[PDB]
Amino acid sequence: KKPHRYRPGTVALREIRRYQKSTELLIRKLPFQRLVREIAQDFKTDLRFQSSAVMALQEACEAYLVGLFEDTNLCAIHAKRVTIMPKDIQLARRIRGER
Amino acid sequence: KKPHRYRPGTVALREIRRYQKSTELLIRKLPFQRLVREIAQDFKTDLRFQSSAVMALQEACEAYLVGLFEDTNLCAIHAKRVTIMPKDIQLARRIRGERA
Amino acid sequence: KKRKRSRKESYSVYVYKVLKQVHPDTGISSKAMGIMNSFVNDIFERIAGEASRLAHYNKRSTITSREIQTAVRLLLPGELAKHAVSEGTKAVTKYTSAK
Amino acid sequence: KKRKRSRKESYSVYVYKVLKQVHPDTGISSKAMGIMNSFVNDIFERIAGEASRLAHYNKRSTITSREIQTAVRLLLPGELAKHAVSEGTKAVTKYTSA
Amino acid sequence: RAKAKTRSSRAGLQFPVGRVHRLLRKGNYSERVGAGAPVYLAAVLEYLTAEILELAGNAARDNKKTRIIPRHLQLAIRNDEELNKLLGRVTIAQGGVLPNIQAVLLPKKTESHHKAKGK
Amino acid sequence: KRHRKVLRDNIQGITKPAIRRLARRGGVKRISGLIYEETRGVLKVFLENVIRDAVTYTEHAKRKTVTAMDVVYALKRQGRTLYGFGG
Amino acid sequence: RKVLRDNIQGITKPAIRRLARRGGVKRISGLIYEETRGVLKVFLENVIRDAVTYTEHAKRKTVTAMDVVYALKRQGRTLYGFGG
Amino acid sequence: KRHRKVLRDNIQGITKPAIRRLARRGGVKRISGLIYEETRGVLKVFLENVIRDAVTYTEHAKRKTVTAMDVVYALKRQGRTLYGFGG
DNA sequence: AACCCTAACCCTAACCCTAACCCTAACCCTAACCCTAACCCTAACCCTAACCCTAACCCTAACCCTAACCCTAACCCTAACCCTAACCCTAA
DNA sequence: TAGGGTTAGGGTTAGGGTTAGGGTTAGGGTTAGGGTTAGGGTTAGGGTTAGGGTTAGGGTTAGGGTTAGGGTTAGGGTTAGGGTTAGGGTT
Repeated sequence: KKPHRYRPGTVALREIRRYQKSTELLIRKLPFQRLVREIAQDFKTDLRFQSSAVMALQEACEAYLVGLFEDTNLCAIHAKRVTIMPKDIQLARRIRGER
Repeated sequence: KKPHRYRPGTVALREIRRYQKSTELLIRKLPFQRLVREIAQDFKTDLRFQSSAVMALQEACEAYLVGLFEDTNLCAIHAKRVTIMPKDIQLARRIRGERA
Repeated sequence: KKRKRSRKESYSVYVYKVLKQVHPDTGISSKAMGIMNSFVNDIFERIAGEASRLAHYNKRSTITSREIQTAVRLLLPGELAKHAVSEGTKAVTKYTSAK
Repeated sequence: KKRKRSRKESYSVYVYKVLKQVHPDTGISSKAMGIMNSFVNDIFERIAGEASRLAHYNKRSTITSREIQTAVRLLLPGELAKHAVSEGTKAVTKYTSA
Repeated sequence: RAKAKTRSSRAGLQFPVGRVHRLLRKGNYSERVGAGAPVYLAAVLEYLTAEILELAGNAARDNKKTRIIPRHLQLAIRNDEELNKLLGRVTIAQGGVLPNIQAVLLPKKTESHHKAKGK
Repeated sequence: KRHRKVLRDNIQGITKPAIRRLARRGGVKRISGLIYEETRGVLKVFLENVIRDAVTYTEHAKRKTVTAMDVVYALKRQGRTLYGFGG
Repeated sequence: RKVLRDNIQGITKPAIRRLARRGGVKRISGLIYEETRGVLKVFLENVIRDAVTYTEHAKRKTVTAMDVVYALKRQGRTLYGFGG
Repeated sequence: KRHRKVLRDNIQGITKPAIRRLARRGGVKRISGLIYEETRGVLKVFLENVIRDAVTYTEHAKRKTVTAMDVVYALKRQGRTLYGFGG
């Protein structure tokens, strides 16, 4: 029997290094194709989306989200904590000015 | 002498109230007519400032500093402290998108 | 000496006649005319700058009402563009219907 | 075919020539042409754009050479400005001779 | 030249509808201005000058004065949510600031006794 | 005649693994439990805002299709210029 | 006019606290006073350099108020009032 | 087939004349113009509140059909008590 | 040192390709002008400098009370395998 | 519309990281007296402008030719899958 259970928080450092070195999108295309379709229904119905329009919306949306999480992390390391939490996300948005 | 020695924290909560209800300018005018003219000598020699463009630089360098200070205060109340410290002003600028 | 006088042009007579319909009884000090005449010149350079890009993207050469109306729908926020697209439509309807 | 497509214009032929001069043995993929062709068409709206306003404030009605030298000293950073204001004048000097 | 009727009056708008045509044409915004555009754009400026100049007078009676001075302009464009999301970067000339003291630092509250020798 | 489900994907597909893959690119080491509902509230107020300006351009041309040049034109106004997805 | 140190010492300790008390701060640490003289010197360098570039275009040797209202407008902080 | 579902135009389904016939039974003589949007706000909150309690009883019985002795058992709790269209 | 992961290939095999080839369309030389950025006294005003003062504002100690920090445990909660078997791809 | 493989979706478990409490000491706060400088005025003289006629060269502009740039296309040159070997320690 070899449990080989790496201690908590050491599998993730290997995960961070491998993920930061590749460019493939991390949210699946079929589910995202629908979230845009639902948020478009209210503005007008009978709107037909070309293939590129869903792709651009995926690259901008991943990029806003990747960033908010590098600023939430910077705020967490300030309070002496090492983990992101719900309260930290709201200091980053008040300071950046989005409100 | 049994006077009215105010305990730490009651002559600072009466000050925030008086200064947040006024429209005047805190920085003295004559010492800010020399910071502006020693940062201009390097860019071009003999530049003569007008008398209304040394009061449109005071009212835009006294309304960005009262802007960093509100952002420093929200940050220093996130680590359970009440005293703004120099490791707070540096965080506010990074997130805002200014010095990095 | 004689004449040699330039004529500065400002929308200040027209902001002392909208204070005489909304609130008869009050008057504006000289500085407020300043902080107002610099507002009318800032929402006229953000509706003639999103209407000279909309004309060109669509490859057309005239700013008709629809174009000065797409801008109000985009630049102004909610409960401000809604109470403004209607105000214009009644005001242009009078121009054509009534001569 | 019988469509008579209007077609489009791209600064893609020109980018390839410049790549050859700086490095003579590398090549660019089509996705990379897309990022580069957009940059050449986004530094032509900021640099030309500040020139239009700089003409109106002065009251002058033409966008001449000085107005594209006071728009490269404002919209470009620090040492990519001294090395680009200097580079441009040399090409204007040659054109005036020939 | 038979008689003079202002183009503003025929559409019943107080803000000028003749001046906005010259300023649109001589700023090189576009080649041909059109004639349904000067009138629409002299009515989306007048509604906005009648929102700031009425939410500011109402804040002058409250402070007991009869003139809309520069501060009374900030207390009216820093409250309404629609007008603080448009003029959200602008700085008024001598405006001041809107009163707000965060609750955590209010006097005592947690009570400054510290060691409180005793219990 | 109708997909029985009319949920139009209720902020779904952003499963715990996807939000634990985007955060790890960011640098986050120990994501806390409540973040997942919040990060499905911030994505939501963004996908709507690029969209409201995107439809507003298409209705101006009277066409019924939202082409990618319309999304690149909307994204410039808010503040982030995507380079090349549409060109 | 001068080229000494009184330029950045003109923003004295009392007036670098009263600016803060208009923002909400209740206790100020000793080293805030030095860092907040550094941040104001960088802001003035950036606003003043852009006013000079517009002034040279018209050849004038006076930095008028409209030029500062056009230097601030570019960097994202419009001013309304001290100018048109 | 029936390739369409019910959009949200229904709240404007109450017409301008219908709110001028349910107000002439009330004694109203000169209805003002802005009232029509407000009366589509007061009806809109009410129809949801009888509805949420109605669905909550049906799901208790694990059925899929909202029968009228469920509406009558929801309307008693909120305040009214319809006598008649039910037992 | 339980025994886990890191680093040579090497076949594998579609998309960057140079032409190459028309050819369509957009620049360029060659003739017309107009108009304005050069030019200049002037006369005007307004910025700079100098002088005086004086009284609110900064400066520099003393005293002492909070608040920032460093331990101290500890105990909830977020980490890391494991059968799925559901759903998103992948053509077509 | 198949179909198939893998991604998400459930369980446990143990460690480690918040979190609450309890002392310790420098550090802002709060008054109180000295020693100014930063404001106001008034003169005055130079230092930079505001129009205003007046050229002349630099534009525009509307004709020609014609060159250069924009589509389409086999077949080769990387370039990744795709398995071994390597190679890092890592619980």
